[PDB]
Amino acid sequence: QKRFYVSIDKIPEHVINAFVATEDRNFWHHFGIDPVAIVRAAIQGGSTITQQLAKNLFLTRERTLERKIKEALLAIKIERTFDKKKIMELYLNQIYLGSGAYGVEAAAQVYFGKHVWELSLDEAALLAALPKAPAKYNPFYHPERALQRRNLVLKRMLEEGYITPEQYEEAVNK
Amino acid sequence: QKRFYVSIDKIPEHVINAFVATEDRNFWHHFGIDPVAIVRAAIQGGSTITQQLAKNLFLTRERTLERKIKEALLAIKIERTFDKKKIMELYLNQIYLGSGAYGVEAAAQVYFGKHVWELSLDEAALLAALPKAPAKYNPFYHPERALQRRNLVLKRMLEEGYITPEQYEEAVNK
Ligand SMILES: CC(=O)N[C@H]1[C@H](O[C@H]2[C@H](O)[C@@H](NC(C)=O)[C@H](O[C@H]3[C@@H](OP(=O)(O)OC[C@@H](OC/C=C(/C)CCC=C(C)C)C(=O)O)O[C@H](C(N)=O)[C@@](C)(O)[C@@H]3OC(N)=O)O[C@@H]2CO[C@@H]2O[C@H](CO)[C@@H](O)[C@H](O)[C@H]2O)O[C@H](C)[C@@H](O[C@@H]2O[C@H](C(N)=O)[C@H](O)[C@H](O)[C@H]2O)[C@@H]1O
Ligand SMILES: CC(=O)N[C@H]1[C@H](O[C@H]2[C@H](O)[C@@H](NC(C)=O)[C@H](O[C@H]3[C@@H](OP(=O)(O)OC[C@@H](OC/C=C(/C)CCC=C(C)C)C(=O)O)O[C@H](C(N)=O)[C@@](C)(O)[C@@H]3OC(N)=O)O[C@@H]2CO[C@@H]2O[C@H](CO)[C@@H](O)[C@H](O)[C@H]2O)O[C@H](C)[C@@H](O[C@@H]2O[C@H](C(N)=O)[C@H](O)[C@H](O)[C@H]2O)[C@@H]1O
Repeated sequence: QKRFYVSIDKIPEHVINAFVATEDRNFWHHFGIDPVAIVRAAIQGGSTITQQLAKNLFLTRERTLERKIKEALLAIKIERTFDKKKIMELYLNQIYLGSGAYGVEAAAQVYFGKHVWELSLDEAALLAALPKAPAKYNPFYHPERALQRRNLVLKRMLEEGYITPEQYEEAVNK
Repeated sequence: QKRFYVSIDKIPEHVINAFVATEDRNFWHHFGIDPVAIVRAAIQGGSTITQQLAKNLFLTRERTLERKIKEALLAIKIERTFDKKKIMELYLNQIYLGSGAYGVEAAAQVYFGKHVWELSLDEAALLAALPKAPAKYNPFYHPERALQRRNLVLKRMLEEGYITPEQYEEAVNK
């Protein structure tokens, strides 16, 4: 699994943008933790990309308040150590996307039989829909809600200004 | 400080080899933790490069048995997530090397006024001597033991087969 790394410079804007719009809209500006996100979400998760990266660096996967804090501290240090593009790179190569695919390149091959850099806008959006719950939104056997969440990602991209109305209309119909 | 990243492919073999020979000779083969190293060292530290990377990912810097273990668990997971060349890359860009220099490129500029890829064998060895204690072996004000430890690094490189006898003799005299 730990074989399929791809540098950020070879990952299309649509893929990077789809993940940002869906999981952490303020990714490029916060310091590893986002209060405005937590509050507005306290009303929907509030964890940043950095926090997810940190969470997946642990060996055992428990969800106690105790380690949520440890994950937040780790996230802040990482943010102090590596830049945004690097954190995004590590994250996009480690993320479990279902069907035994860890990372965007492996996911691209498993779900579309191609390299991440050959992905279309609608294909990029499908990958960004999986992190929430890979097995729950897996196209290979829950194509109904996979398509629904994909269109929801495209909607988030449209709202954030990452794609045009024209592009949106074409993608949701693919 | 978090501004001066350089990909592994632009870091000279001598630099990578100098760090491996000095800090973790079996780096390329272990799984994040090295028993043979710990035992043989129990007789000299026994922590791997991966463990040092993990140690520096924490925010606060305490040295209790409690977190040494947490660092070992983190190291094992990292090893499962990213490959050797990537772990080496992250490590060589994060390592504090004294005089406010974090990473090999920043160190190269501060100590030699040049890019890491323009470093000679004797210059690479000096950087590998700092991690043990940057302020204790700093050339800028403890050139005596900096030179001593540099020559000790070159000796380790010679022993590991990373440099030739000819190269060794030339470097220790620089
Ligand atoms: C169902 C599914 O899709 N599972 C796969 C999983 O998919 C993960 C998926 O990998 C994981 N994503 C990342 C990036 O880590 C995802 O996280 C979500 C999940 O996170 P999590 O459960 O860790 O709780 C975190 C929460 O702290 C909460 C704690 C607090 C103390 C609150 C904090 C307080 C505040 C005020 C903030 C928080 O504040 O965010 O919920 C968040 C939330 N509610 O806000 C979330 C929506 O923001 C979050 O999404 C992201 N992107 O971070 O959760 C899903 C599944 O959650 C499942 O929820 C079920 C009931 O709700 C539980 O029973 C499950 O145990 C739990 O896993 O990814 C794993 C890597 C897979 O593991 C593999 O499974 C394979 C297989 N069979 O498919 C093989 O067995 C293989 O060997 C094995 O390694 C799993 O099979
Ligand atoms: C003296 C010096 O050079 N200090 C700078 C430091 O330099 C670090 C340096 O950054 C650090 N290297 C890395 C990669 O993290 C270095 O680690 C060594 C050190 O590690 P550590 O103290 O964390 O103990 C780890 C130990 O767990 C031990 C625990 C157990 C429970 C045992 C486990 C049991 C087993 C059976 C294994 C183990 O098993 O390895 O000793 C190891 C050992 N004895 O085996 C070692 C030789 O293997 C190890 O070397 C490496 N490469 O991992 O230690 C030196 C200094 O150690 C100092 O030792 C003194 C007395 O011996 C203590 O009083 C000091 O507190 C301690 O730091 O790096 C920091 C980043 C600098 O911080 C900056 O300072 C600046 C400044 N003023 O210069 C500014 O203030 C700035 O704002 C601030 O951020 C520091 O200024």
